[PDB]
Amino acid sequence: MSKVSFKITLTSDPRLPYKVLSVPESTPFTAVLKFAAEEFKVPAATSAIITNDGIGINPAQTAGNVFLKHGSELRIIP
Amino acid sequence: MSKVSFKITLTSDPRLPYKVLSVPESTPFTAVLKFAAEEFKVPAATSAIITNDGIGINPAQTAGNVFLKHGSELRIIP
Amino acid sequence: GRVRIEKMSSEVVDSNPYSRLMALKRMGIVSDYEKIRTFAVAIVGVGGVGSVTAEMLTRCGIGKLLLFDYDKVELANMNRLFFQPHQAGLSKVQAAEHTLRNINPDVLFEVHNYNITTVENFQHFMDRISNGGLEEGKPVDLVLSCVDNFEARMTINTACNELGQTWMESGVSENAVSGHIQLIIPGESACFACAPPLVVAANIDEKTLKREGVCAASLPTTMGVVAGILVQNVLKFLLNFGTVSFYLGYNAMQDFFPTMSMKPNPQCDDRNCRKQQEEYKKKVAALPEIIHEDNEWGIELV
Amino acid sequence: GRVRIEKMSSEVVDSNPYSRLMALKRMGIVSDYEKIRTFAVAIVGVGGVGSVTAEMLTRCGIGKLLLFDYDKVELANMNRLFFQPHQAGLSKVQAAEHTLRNINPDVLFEVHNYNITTVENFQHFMDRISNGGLEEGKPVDLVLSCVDNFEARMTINTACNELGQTWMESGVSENAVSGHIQLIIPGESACFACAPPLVVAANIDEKTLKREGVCAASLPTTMGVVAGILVQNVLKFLLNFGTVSFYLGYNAMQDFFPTMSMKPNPQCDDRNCRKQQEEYKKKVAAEEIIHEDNEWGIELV
Ligand SMILES: Nc1ncnc2c1ncn2[C@@H]1O[C@H](COP(=O)(O)OP(=O)(O)OP(=O)(O)O)[C@@H](O)[C@H]1O
Ligand SMILES: Nc1ncnc2c1ncn2[C@@H]1O[C@H](COP(=O)(O)OP(=O)(O)OP(=O)(O)O)[C@@H](O)[C@H]1O
Ligand SMILES: [Mg+2]
Ligand SMILES: [Mg+2]
Ligand SMILES: [Mg+2]
Ligand SMILES: [Mg+2]
Ligand SMILES: [Zn+2]
Ligand SMILES: [Zn+2]
Repeated sequence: MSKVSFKITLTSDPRLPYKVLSVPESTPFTAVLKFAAEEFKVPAATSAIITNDGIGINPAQTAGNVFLKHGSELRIIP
Repeated sequence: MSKVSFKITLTSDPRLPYKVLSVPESTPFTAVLKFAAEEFKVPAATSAIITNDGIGINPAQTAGNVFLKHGSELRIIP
Repeated sequence: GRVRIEKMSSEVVDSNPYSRLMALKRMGIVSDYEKIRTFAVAIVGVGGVGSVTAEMLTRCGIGKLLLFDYDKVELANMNRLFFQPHQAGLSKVQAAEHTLRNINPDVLFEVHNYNITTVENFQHFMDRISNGGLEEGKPVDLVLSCVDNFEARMTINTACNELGQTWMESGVSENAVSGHIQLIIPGESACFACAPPLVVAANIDEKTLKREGVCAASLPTTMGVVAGILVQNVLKFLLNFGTVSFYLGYNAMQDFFPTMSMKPNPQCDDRNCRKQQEEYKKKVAALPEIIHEDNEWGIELV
Repeated sequence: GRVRIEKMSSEVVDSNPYSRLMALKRMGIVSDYEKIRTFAVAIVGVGGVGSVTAEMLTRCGIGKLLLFDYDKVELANMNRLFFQPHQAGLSKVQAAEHTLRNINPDVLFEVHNYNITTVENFQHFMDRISNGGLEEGKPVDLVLSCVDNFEARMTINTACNELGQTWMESGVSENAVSGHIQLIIPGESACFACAPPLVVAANIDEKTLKREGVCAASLPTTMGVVAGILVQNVLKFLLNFGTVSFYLGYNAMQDFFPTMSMKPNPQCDDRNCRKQQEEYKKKVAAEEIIHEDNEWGIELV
């Protein structure tokens, strides 16, 4: 049913580019991280994710729960 | 007599702070460079000066001539 | 050849290896430089980054280094700094200790030629972090992680969360052109488990990623930069000068060096991290112009 | 005449010192890494920055290094990388050449134990810049200035403006906690004379600034950073990858690394710079991303 949206910023590029991803809420966030990394052409396996305010996120939970705890604005640390 | 004003930015500080200096036009620019450096607490002797657009200035000229050739917006390279 | 020095001297003579370091007092950058002699630092991984890190700290006159690595020097490592071809086949820690003692005989060394992640070694590792400081029975002042895999990072993470041990972590990318350092104060800043990379989170064995007959790319330039910023952060931290970075990246392609601050995950998988966060938040809630000698031209500041 | 160029191997084995370098192809960073063997670089000043610079280039497999320094290794230099206490009393260039040849016997070395600024030496220096390249009679690909005084910098500046020689300059501050690199393409970017520091401009002898019994502070950390960024710029320049910096600073206190681009002064005191600017202005006037696994139907807005 429900979808969630994330705005993911690449912290390793001086331009700080972002990608907006639409995600079915039951998707494990690990798959979102992977998708984002692939979009930014940085290695998926070694990438981590934090909130806009710098709080560490464990991506082994659903997109939906990430959204509820943290909102849509995130930063990928390759 | 006549005075010229310079806005000098310190390029080596992340905040990019500036100082506005009022200078009698006949003052050798070397003395302005010195004054600016002292203001920014960087060593005068090793400092150089460029225009906002990055053109190198030789400071062995009057303030007045620097102003005429380059304007008031300058950057100190400590 | 160098002789041992009891008191670190400011004397500007050719024979004084601390002269250009102690000049940092006179120049008012570090008021108490000699304090460097009172600290012990543990380095896990004495490869590309770790070897240079050890050298820089040795040259600074750190009180003690503890080195952990189980690997041997190979010629394939000759693209990086520190080790020389004649040392190929020696253990990294034995080779390093020998060179480093020659470089500065004032520095104490304790080296361990083992894998810190194994059941047998883990307890010894923790004992050495806790008791291997400058005075036996006191902890090391800092642990530096210069390893090349997540398992080893997670091991150091687990140990330090448990002990409440401050540490710094470094890494360099597989494509050789990016790297980073990070400061982990358990409870205060993000631990490695607060925000795990994809492979750790997805519980994938990192071994499975590694194809035989392919290696990571590495450059002596990147190693030098990353070690340099790592040890700079160490000096700033131990000697209280400048601004300590909690995270500093390096992107060589575009010369971009992002700073960030990683904050703890309140639901971090590591329970000790959670405990440390609790202690930290409690301890926080309980806490209490320019002179110009020569201005003959009458320049004035608006 | 030709110079032979040996074959750097991609083979991922423990015995191959170029395996982790050649992996830059596979990782798509540098398509033609082996080209490094075709270049010669001159380094003036084999001290704090210059010694590490020479080592990094040696480990990369540069074709040839030319080293210029007139100083000897002292124990007071032991706070910096590279030289070891047993080398104290040796000339920096002889000490460096010995260590570096051990590190990588594939690299050619030519060293000169002299002061490049004097009447006797200056012309030899320029001859070596012009003829000391990988093939004798061809120029070096780059000069790197790792000296600690303006007189030596001005000397390299004068020489390179005259020859039209591209060079990079590095410096570290007296308080040990800042440094920079700069790329000088005579005519295209600012030369050292385009924007002289106060002391040069005011014609003050830099010697007068030196009080006896006080030295500049230096740190092995800063040296490592500055050498690292310098040689990174060299690789980017010679091997055409990433963005070459025209100026990159380093402020250790606050971890600030400003990039800039310095442009030539049209009335630069150095006539050759002016001439080079003239030649330059004349010559000027003349994907879609694939996701192997997307089973959860994530889509990009
Ligand atoms: N569990 C561990 N315990 C102790 N040391 C470790 C552990 N894991 C990794 N290290 C050390 O980290 C070091 C740094 O890695 P680095 O990549 O520079 O060396 P390397 O792996 O020999 O080089 P390469 O990757 O090119 O083969 C290695 O010396 C490695 O043995
Ligand atoms: N005119 C010159 N010709 C050749 N080499 C030079 C010249 N001027 C400076 N250098 C070299 O630049 C080098 C780098 O400077 P560095 O400060 O690290 O060495 P140092 O002067 O021996 O150290 P310290 O300043 O602590 O005494 C010195 O080895 C110096 O001899
Ligand atoms: Mg190995
Ligand atoms: Mg490795
Ligand atoms: Mg000397
Ligand atoms: Mg010097
Ligand atoms: Zn945590
Ligand atoms: Zn010029």
